[PDB]
Amino acid sequence: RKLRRQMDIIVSEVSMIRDIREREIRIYTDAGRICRPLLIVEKQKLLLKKRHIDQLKEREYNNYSWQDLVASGVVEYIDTLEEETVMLAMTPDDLQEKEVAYCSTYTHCEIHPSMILGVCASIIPFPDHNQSPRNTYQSAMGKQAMGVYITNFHVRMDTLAHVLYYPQKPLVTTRSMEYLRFRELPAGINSIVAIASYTGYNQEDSVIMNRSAVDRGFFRSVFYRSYKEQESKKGFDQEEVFEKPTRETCQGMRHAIYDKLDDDGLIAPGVRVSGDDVIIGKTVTLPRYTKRDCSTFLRTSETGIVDQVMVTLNQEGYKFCKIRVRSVRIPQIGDKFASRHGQKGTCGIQYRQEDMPFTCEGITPDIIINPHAIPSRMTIGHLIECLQGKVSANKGEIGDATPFNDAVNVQKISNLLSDYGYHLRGNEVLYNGFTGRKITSQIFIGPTYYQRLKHMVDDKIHSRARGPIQILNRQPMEG
Amino acid sequence: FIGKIPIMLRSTYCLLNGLTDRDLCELNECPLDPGGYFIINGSEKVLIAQEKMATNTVYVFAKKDSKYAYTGECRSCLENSSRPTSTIWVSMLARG
Amino acid sequence: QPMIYICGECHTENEIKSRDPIRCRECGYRIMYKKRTKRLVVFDAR
Amino acid sequence: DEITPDLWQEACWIVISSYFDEKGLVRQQLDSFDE
Amino acid sequence: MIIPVRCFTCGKIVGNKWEAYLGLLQAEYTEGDALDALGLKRYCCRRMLLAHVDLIEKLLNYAPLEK
Amino acid sequence: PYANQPTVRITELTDENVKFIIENTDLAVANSIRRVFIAEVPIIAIDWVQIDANSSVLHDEFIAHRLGLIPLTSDDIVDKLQYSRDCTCEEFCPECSVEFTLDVRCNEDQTRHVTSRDLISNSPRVIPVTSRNEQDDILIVKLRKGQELRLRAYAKKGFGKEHAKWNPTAGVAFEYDPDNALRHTVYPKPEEWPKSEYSELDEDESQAPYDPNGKPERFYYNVESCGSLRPETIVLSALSGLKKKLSDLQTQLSHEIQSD
Amino acid sequence: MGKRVDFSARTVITPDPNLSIDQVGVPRSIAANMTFAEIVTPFNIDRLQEL
Amino acid sequence: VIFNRQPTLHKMSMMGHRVRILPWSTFRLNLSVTTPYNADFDGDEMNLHLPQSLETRAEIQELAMVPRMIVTPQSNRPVMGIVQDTLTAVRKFTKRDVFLERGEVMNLLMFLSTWDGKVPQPAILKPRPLWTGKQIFSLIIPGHINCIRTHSTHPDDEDSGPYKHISPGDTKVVVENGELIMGILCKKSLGTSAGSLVHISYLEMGHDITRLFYSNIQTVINNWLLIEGHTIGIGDSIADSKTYQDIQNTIKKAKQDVIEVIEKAHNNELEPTPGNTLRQTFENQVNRILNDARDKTGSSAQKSLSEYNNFKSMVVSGAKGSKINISQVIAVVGQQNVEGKRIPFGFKHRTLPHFIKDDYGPESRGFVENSYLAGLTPTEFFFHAMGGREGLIDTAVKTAETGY
Amino acid sequence: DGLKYSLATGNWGDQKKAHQARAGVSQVLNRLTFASTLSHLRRLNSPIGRDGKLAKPRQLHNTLWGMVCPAETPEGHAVGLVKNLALMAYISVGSQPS
Amino acid sequence: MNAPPAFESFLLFEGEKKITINKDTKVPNACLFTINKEDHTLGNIIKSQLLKDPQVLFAGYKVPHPLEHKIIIRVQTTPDYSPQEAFTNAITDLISELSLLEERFRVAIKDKQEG
RNA sequence: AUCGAGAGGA
Ligand SMILES: [Mg+2]
Ligand SMILES: [Zn+2]
Ligand SMILES: [Zn+2]
Ligand SMILES: [Zn+2]
Repeated sequence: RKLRRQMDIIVSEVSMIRDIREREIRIYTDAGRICRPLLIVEKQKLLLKKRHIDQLKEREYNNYSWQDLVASGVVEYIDTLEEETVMLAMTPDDLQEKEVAYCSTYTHCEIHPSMILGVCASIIPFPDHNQSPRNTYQSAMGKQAMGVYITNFHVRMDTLAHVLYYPQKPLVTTRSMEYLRFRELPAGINSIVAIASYTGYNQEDSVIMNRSAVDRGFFRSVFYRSYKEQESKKGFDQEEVFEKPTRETCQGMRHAIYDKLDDDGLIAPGVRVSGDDVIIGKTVTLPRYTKRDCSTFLRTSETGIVDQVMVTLNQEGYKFCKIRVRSVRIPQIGDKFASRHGQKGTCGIQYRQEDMPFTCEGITPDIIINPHAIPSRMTIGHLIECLQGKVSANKGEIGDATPFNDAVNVQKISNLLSDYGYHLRGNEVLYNGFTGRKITSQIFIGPTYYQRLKHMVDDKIHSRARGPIQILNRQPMEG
Repeated sequence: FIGKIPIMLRSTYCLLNGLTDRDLCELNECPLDPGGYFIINGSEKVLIAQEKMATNTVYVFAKKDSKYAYTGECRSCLENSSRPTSTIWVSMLARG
Repeated sequence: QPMIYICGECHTENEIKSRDPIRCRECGYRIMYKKRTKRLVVFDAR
Repeated sequence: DEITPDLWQEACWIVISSYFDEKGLVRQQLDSFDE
Repeated sequence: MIIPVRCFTCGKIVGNKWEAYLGLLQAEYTEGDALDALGLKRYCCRRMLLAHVDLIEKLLNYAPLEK
Repeated sequence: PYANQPTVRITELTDENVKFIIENTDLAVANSIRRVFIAEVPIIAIDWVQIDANSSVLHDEFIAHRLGLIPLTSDDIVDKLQYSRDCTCEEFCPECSVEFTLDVRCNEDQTRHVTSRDLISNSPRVIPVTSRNEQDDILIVKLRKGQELRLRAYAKKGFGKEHAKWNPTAGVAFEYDPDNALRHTVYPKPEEWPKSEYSELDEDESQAPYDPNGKPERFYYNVESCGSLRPETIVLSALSGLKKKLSDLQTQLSHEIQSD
Repeated sequence: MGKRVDFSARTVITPDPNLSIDQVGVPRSIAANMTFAEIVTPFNIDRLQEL
Repeated sequence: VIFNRQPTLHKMSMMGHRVRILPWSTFRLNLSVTTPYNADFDGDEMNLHLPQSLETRAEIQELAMVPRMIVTPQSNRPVMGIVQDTLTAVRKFTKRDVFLERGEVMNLLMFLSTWDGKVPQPAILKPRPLWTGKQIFSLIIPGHINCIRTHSTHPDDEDSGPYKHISPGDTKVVVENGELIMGILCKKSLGTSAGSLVHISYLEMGHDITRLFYSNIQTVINNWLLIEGHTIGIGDSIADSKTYQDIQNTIKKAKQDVIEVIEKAHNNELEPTPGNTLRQTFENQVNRILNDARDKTGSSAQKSLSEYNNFKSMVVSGAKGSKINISQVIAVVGQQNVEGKRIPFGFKHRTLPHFIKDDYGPESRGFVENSYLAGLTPTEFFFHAMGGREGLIDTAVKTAETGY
Repeated sequence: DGLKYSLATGNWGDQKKAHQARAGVSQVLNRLTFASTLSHLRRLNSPIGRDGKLAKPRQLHNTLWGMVCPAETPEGHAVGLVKNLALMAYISVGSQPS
Repeated sequence: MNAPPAFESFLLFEGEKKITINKDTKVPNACLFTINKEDHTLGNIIKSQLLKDPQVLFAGYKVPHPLEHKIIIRVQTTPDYSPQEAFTNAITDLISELSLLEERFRVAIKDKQEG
């Protein structure tokens, strides 16, 4: 252990396990062992001292990095087999003396217990206040959320891509989201959410959305699709060429008008396109004579605008083109939304600002979700996030929702909120928009980070009346 | 020359290794892009870590739904060999 | 007839003829982009 | 010398920040391929 | 990517506030003080500025296609 | 059996908001006036954009939507203008629209901020609110060297019912019965609810005693303008528009009744 | 035992408290893409001619 | 049309509907019809089939329309009831002290499709004529049907003492001659259980009258809910300090009891019950102690709830949630189990490296002594995650077994 | 071509013995959002086989503490078999024991 | 894709009538007024004004469906009165109240501006 | 177009 902590002959990756009950010492230098760093504990003290923190604070200047902590024998990598023999303190508070000592023989301490979470679960605020399956559900829905997936998206011709107009970073964050770069590339918008029953259109995991907010760009997104095609000269007999086909020479020309193409057989950026529009004109010479149409058509029910057109040569030197079509998507009924707590639903209806319930100020909710989700779901993290988000928006800071934080509890947040002139539990008196009458019950309302998921109704709606059929069996096609 | 090896992006042997954010942006690359994937025919490919039982370790499992009361197992494997790992079992017969 | 393309590297506009391989006359780059259409594009500011 | 709780929170997150400044989030992939 | 012209909730104009907000912050204003100075009282308008991420600078870091 | 006789008091009147109280009217009328403030007060806003060039990092619809959200001074012109749908002209004319042009190119190494200051109007009385003689200009897009934006836009008359860009308000505060005398809300724990700014109660008293014979009167308003209209102009236009709606309904009903 | 069938449609479901329990709200595009063959009779010839 | 949601489990997974054309791009469904389909609106998709001949249209019209499917032969009871918003709002609406003004009654009657145009005499005439919610609901009820039910909070001793026929708590739903004379309506009265109001409507009147009954309940009650309102917030998850102190005392006593049992077992002063070895007996005692503690804390949390508490409103109406949910939100979450047992020693004689070896106490083996509002400690968080993973797996496997 | 095929199709093995080879290695990088990409680059797979119905391999073992996220796992047929690394977890690359 | 144009909520479609009058046959002296391209604003104000009339026995309105743009107003009066007369008088009363309110707001604005 | 694979949705 001394050698490994000094890094003389045994590298940090090496595991050394002593089974005392047995009489075996097992040393592993193999690859593929999962390990994690832990703070070393001497008699009852951390080896990490104030001087190490002081040196790390100036890591930009003094070139004191994480490697120096490992070199000074203050932190150690422990794999599972070695973890079997470790006496682990959850926090340095466990090393303090107690009237009745529990262990008094700790060998290691956790750097922070929140590091047990992965990338996706690290963005959930107050995850220790939710039922675990809801955290699991958010772990996937976060991967389905819309944001700015990468900063150089303008230069990538990806087959599918979604970009949100106005991504925001959450008002309520965890400390681990700093390292996930969620600040730089966020996927969601802080929304004023009221948990209320209002006209019945948010029942059974549906949500009511503010149409005036949508008019202002709320959760507006743009969808990109890329089409690729190449002209092959495989044989002296048959060759494909990019060109604007004419019905006299080409035979299999669909009834779609080919006038949107340029003389090179390609559509130009900025041209509006619809389903069954030709975007790449291509013909193949036969072994309406001597040419067969093999043009590329926009997918049925796509209706975008050509974003850019790239022309190159592929590996075999043949001419190669990629066309990106963009489609602006305005959130509508049937689109899927979700908070960071497994609370997901489709938009059931949209009301304009004047029809929405309002506070004594001019504030109307951006989203109204139904109270009947919380009881069985038990996503108290959602409610605490709403409360802390209201506090943080009024105060002008970013709330901290790191999971296992004793310095933050609901009572402290409530006391903070009362200082800003609001009911301490986040409730508010709302007026009915249709009649202007006060609502007898007061409504829980506040900012909550919401995500727009890639599942949109206009990419799912489908109907058929006697279309194409399969060759082998004469039954309708699939998809 | 014996072949070509696809290169994982941002690794030691990628052209982007140790480039500043300004240099990456000059190449139309996102500085926040973490790398760790390949480009095969223009498609970004990521290798998923595969779990397996550790080698060179003795494991004793009990299978009373079988002829053996107890079974020792060791997936022995030298450092490297085109020969796969060699598994040797040592078991004691079930009574009766 | 001209079919102007923009080079991806040097950003130079150069004529390209159908059946002519894609290559920038200045720097020899093999990636080019089509220029924006001249057709009337009108949007509602909604 | 010794870190106190009120200092402990900041200290622990400074340590974690230094770790992530050194390693990143895909270090295992890059290290395996480099090996 | 760029500061929204209006607050989503109430429609107050916030698109002329981002540069001023950045300036006040470098003048050692706290974010709450800066929001107060800019006249953003309702917490929806305050959220607009507090949660904004100016991604357009990162996009401006890339060279344009046409010279 | 007959009409109410409302009275009005103005408590605050600035360039951005008007605060006033209406008394001796019904709750339905007050709420309808509020709704008309939000949704049925006509305004001039950009609703037609032709893009001649756009080399910015934002796509055309992004720019057009941002332009549509820019408020324009409409105080006196809007009453004169016709709805473009009602005009007898071709695409547009001075009787139903206002033309705007924008032509900005970045030829320097410092980022060029395209703001509403670059929106050049054909009508001196219809211009971006931030361009009126502090408050900065509304950012449209940022350009780097070599990027350019050139477009032509028309501003038309409309109201918030069609699109929120024609909504003249920036928050309509509405309140009645500050102390809960009518018990239209029921507080489980009244003592922990902050007092309304219109409350007239001692600090030891949480809410007024129940009033069995009470009715909602004395409605409190704080209309905040987005800059396109003066707040008092918003209120007067709302009253006129609601009256016009009622008059049109009266004419149609008279025709329908006489027809039978 | 099972087949793909013509004259079928699929889309997301959303609530509607203002429909009878025996009603279903159908989008216009779906309704315009599916047809029912109505036999012409002197009773309905005018309506079908208009259609 | 024929409407269908997969998986198609029973007859009521494919029912006939009448088409109404609406603007946007989704299929629109009445809320009450979601239960037969097992559908919700978190991204569910459903299939539509259009019969192509007069014969198939007549078949669907006469055999498979939604109103004919109201009662299932599987259990001789309705498959459709009144659901979450309408159920909670109707529970609040039929309370004894619900009074409506002239205009409110006029609006609600505006939303009653079978109304005969006669405004009933108000229950209170002087001062200020006032109608009760029971009067309006009686207007909703069809025909002259007779039904007796009990509200969920009906005390068990009431039916044997005095006030059996004049309920102090307004439990004991009585519908006589089509009139709601008494009682608070809830799931037991408007749900899918046998003998409910909707079941008796279907049996006494036809399917058409019952269809109108469903629709009218929903419309009228939702429009009243626009006035009443309904929410859930942080305030409903809190309890008074006395309740918190009682819960903490109960937990501490339970922990001391478990410590005493452990000490008894360690000194060989524990005797196995018949048919059980020593370890099973010790586990039985520990689980008994912890279950009793959980029940006591849950009862305390239940008692702390006020009449305005929204969790309790939802639970009492039967719309959503149970008393266990309230106990877990307000009081301890409780014991975490894997395969019916406390958290196993995944490490060597240890559940996690943060404990000592052979620690059989509640914390070590996965007793979560915190509520969801208080938040779980890291070890409790991990044990709870294990527990939830169990249920996810169970779903994922049972699906295929049951399908075969 | 061997390396190209294995990386392009994800079948880890010779193109001729594709049925014998294990599939699902070398998936297409997910780019829906940045978090999706990061999670995909930190993904672990158990080759047990999704068809199996034994709950034991899908259960959250105690030893996952600090190594594998206890929350992130697909909720479908692969629940418990596809895992994700915890934030500070590291995997050794190996070294000579000499 | 299936989105209605925004103007559909306030623009009458060709051949559509602004207001239609039908008789309610359930009870005497009752009429149903169907108004197209109107919403809670007009319906609510008209209903409240009608409720102010002592000769009106019933007054109510509803929007049959939020995705449609129709309001139905039901009015019942005493036999000495007519629902048509009640409707006309209610509209006249509302117009008078609005005119008075506009005049008084103008006066108050002038007073505030001078001082 | 076919086949396979993978990722997802309910
Ligand atoms: Mg569902
Ligand atoms: Zn070039
Ligand atoms: Zn605002
Ligand atoms: Zn004109």
